[PDB]
Amino acid sequence: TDPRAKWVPQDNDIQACDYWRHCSIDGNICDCSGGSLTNCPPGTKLATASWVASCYNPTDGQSYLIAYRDCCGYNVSGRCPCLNTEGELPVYRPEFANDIIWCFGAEDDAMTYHCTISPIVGKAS
Amino acid sequence: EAETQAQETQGQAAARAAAADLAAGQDDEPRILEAPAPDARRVYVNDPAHFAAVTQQFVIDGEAGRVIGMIDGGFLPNPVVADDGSFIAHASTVFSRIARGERTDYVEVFDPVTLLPTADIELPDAPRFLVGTYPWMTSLTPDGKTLLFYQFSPAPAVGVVDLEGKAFKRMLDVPDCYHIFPTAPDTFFMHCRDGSLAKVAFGTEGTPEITHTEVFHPEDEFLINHPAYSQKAGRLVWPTYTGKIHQIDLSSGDAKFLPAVEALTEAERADGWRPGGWQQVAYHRALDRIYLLVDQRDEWRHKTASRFVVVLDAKTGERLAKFEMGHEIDSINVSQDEKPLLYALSTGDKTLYIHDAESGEELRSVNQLGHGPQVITTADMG
Amino acid sequence: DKATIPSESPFAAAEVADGAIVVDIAKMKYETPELHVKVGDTVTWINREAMPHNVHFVAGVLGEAALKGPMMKKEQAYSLTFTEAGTYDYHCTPHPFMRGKVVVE
Amino acid sequence: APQFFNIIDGSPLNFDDAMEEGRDTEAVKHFLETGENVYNEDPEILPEAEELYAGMCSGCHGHYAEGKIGPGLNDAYWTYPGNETDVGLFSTLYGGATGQMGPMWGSLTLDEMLRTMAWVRHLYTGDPKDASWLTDEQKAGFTPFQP
Ligand code: HEC
Ligand code: NA
Repeated sequence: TDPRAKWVPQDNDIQACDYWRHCSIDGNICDCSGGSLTNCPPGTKLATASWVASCYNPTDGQSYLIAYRDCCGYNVSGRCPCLNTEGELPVYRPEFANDIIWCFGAEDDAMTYHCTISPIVGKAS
Repeated sequence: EAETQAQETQGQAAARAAAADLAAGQDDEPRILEAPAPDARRVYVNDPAHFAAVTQQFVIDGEAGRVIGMIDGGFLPNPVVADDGSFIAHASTVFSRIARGERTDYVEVFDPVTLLPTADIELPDAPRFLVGTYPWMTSLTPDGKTLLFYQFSPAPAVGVVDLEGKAFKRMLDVPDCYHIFPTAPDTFFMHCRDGSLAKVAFGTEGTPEITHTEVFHPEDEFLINHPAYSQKAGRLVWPTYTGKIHQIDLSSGDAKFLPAVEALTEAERADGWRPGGWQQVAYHRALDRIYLLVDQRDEWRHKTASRFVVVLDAKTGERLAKFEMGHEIDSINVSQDEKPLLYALSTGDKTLYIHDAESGEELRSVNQLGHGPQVITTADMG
Repeated sequence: DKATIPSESPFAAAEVADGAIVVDIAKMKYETPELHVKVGDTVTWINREAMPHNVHFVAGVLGEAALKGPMMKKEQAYSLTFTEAGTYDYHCTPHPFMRGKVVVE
Repeated sequence: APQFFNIIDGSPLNFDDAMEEGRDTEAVKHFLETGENVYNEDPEILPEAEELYAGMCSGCHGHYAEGKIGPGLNDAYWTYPGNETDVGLFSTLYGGATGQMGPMWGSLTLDEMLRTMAWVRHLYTGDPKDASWLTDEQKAGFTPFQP
């Protein structure tokens, strides 16, 4: 598969990098290290702040706003790595930038990157 | 594991010498080597290792295609190299229990030959901005006596570290701007959210002088995170997602905006060509040329590797050449000497390909460079 | 010390008392940038857009420590009761460019 | 004909309280009949509209309606949803909202309210396509406000 080709979302496997909610994920899918699609793995710290992205859901044809909160305080999982950038903007537009470690707000001031969750926070455009 | 033609030649030459030395009755007497003196062909490759807690930097002789040394780093360190080759340093982050516990942000300075640390400066209150490695989020002033680093939260600010006195000085409050481009011992520019550039003049005490330039690009034009900046020429080369290039001349001390040029031809843009990668642009000072990583790709695949590099005259915007790299390249940079080498780093192959910057021909390669190498740094010793 | 937290976690905006001092958050901004209130008043922030936001006061503003309010989703609220007179600046954690101010008189 | 109701309690607005002066203009008559404010983006009334806003509204809503001690009025968000239409905006000024934002019929003539409204619309910083209070021709010449 050509990495430069237009990204095509699917809604049948959350551990694959083309799962629709991962349209702007950067790092690793938490479900592959003990977490779930929207929950952090045991022992890690859940961030409160994050970058977001409007991802298209091929199932219902609607676009949802996904909040890419990172699970922190652990070394990177190394499992299910992915990097998608649908609508991702440069660092001077942080609200949509994904190279930033979005660990702010995590308990114990944890700032190391372990994995990222893909929860829906609302409908987008 | 797998040997490149270059390391294969080195390995053979070394075996030849060991065998000959043995036969001639020479004895082995182990010692610690010193790296060869820094030169125009030395190149540094940093491995952020896909956000791992610990990282590595490789010191490479670009001429021979040989690793001459290494440096250990913490979480997402920011590397800097003195243009005069007198030292190398990095802003780094470590924790008491691998990835958790007490966090310590610090700056380490290294001897360019022995690679031993000559300074270890702790940064109060863990002020480092943890983000994918952007070369210009941590910079050296032209005199090499000061290091400046960026803080994102809780408020935009730039830390001042006195490398001469080996001590942290103070945090400078700045507007909502990003990146740091030093032009003098006490002055540096930043790029702001409103599209303007901010000139910041500071001192040992007092609030800094901040002045904004005119807005040089609209809200819908996106400037990449990896612009090329030549401190010796005071040239800031900033590409956009489409390949349009904004050049700023800071050599006078104030920002002078040069005419924007399209790095891609009319036909290429119509055929879907766009720049893409990590360090997508490179600038050669002496030749006044720009190198840009490009390929055919969808508009939102701007961080994927590219297989081509286009070269253009920075003064006129004239297309000089287009190279087929033959590999998935993520970052590029060039040596700053007379006959430059074109460095092409592949994160996926964890390999540094070394090409002739003029013909685009691949000369040699160095593999096994960590887990996810992404940043190339060279010194402008001219 | 200078403010109390009526609720640690954000609540439905529907629970917001009628006629309460409210600061709406929408279009990447606190709609009322310089709110003036009297000592004892309870200020309530309500996020009106999908984009999550919060209020964040750096250390030394409301107390010795900083106050990193929880992130509010669309139609969620968070309150703070100011006990001391003075001016209090705040911003949104992930969006440092978003700034607001509360003036207690 | 538009329905003019108090935006808070939904009661019918009483135009009998309106000042006698300024209820005769072509603008007012057209507005009461269609709910359309012909002063929007009208170069000939903008200068005065700006003066009206400056003396009567800027103190609370900001020099450019970006908001100050009172809420901003220059973007697509409205506490009272009906304010995205001129009938709603008018109703807010005439009948008042809550707190210090009270009825303006005692200080502004019907015509002055429409002119003041035109300036508020002129300060919009949103996308022209989203200015439903503007005609197609007006949208074509509209540019989001900038200080
Ligand atoms: C301070 C004493 C004010 C002056 C003078 C003006 N306004 Fe105002 N306005 C004020 C407040 C405190 C509020 C919030 C009221 C509430 O019930 O929440 C408002 C509100 C408005 C609105 C509604 C905005 C919305 O989001 O729906 C509008 C359209 C408005 N104000 C307009 C307006 C104009 C045109 C004024 C000059 C004649 C004006 N206001 C003055 C406080 C104050
Ligand atoms: Na508004």
